[PDB]
Amino acid sequence: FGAISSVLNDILSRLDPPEAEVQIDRLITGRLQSLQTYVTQQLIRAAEI
Amino acid sequence: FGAISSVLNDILSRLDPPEAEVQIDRLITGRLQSLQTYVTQQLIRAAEI
Amino acid sequence: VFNATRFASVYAWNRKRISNCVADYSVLYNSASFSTFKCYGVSPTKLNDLCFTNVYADSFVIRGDEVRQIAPGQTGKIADYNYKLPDDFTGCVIAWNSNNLDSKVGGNYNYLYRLFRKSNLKPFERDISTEIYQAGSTPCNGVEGFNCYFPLQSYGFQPTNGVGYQPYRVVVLSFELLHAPATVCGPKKSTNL
Amino acid sequence: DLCFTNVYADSFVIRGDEVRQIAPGQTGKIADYNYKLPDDFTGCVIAW
Amino acid sequence: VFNATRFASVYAWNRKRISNCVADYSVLYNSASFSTFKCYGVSPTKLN
Repeated sequence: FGAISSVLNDILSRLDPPEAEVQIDRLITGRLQSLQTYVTQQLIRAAEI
Repeated sequence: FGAISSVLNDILSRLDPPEAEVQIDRLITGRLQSLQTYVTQQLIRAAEI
Repeated sequence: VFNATRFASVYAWNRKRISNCVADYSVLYNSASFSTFKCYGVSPTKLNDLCFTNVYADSFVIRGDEVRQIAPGQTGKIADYNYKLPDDFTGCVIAWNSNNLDSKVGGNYNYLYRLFRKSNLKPFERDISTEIYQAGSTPCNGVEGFNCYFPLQSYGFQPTNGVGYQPYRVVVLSFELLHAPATVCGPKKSTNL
Repeated sequence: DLCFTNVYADSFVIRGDEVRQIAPGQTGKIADYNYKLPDDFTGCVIAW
Repeated sequence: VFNATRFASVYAWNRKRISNCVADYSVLYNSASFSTFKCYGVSPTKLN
């Protein structure tokens, strides 16, 4: 998602808390967007069922 | 959402525009996402009704 | 605050809490005597119109080569052992050279700084303890031994030294804002209601 | 590799401490009193 | 390189290259028989 790593620990174990918020913010946004898409699909499919 | 406050007025009375834009963009992104989720759920409930 | 005779060491930093007065930050901004004037949460042009709870002037003197570490989020010896600023800082840093004020050819060995420390300090923490630090795996007692050192160490402050190595007087303002009945602001007239 | 309509070169001499003042969004009495650059500046600055 | 029988003099200082092995710096740091141990670019704890 444009962050340095997909391993959360490796970002934590290499980049400092003055700057690591920028990468983990990207990770938050990407994973939250995936949850949005998944549950919107589930709602439409459930209405159909 | 990561900005220094959730009020526009104290930010604009505190900061000059070249950094106020940087905070205000994140605030705008968060509020716009909230609107999007709300109207999506309203569409589905309207279909059921 | 500014025109004092002599500032203290960095690990024995002078903290003054100023309250119940009328401040004018414009003339503070409008002097070129301060080599570096940089704020982090407020833009200085707005600083004529903000009302704060009570303000903190933290003052010391350092070597000029360390003024990069005074920013929040920095690391380094000064930044990690004797002086720490928190990353949610709402305030300003101010620095100037005082080569013609407190730099002596005989040597200003009055100004120590902490060189060794067991573990990094809290933000806004002031340490004063001078027990000797053991460097090796060997424990030490008394005052001196092999691989066991005094944590405090002095600057070679003489004006014949190069750039940065002259002393630089540093004052940090750490006001806290918009959570209380504010006290200190404003050369601004209140209109009628 | 780019081509342009109009070029404008502005020249002066300053005190050598004032180089940081030329950047857009910087603040100080030179940038506040006798030469102001807009924030959406495009171009190149040269000093020596 | 430490417990060798003889070294050469300083005008013809011996140069030896060591690589591709395991180096432990604790056992040479704690040995206090050495006159000095002055490391420059790395803190003596950070060698290990």
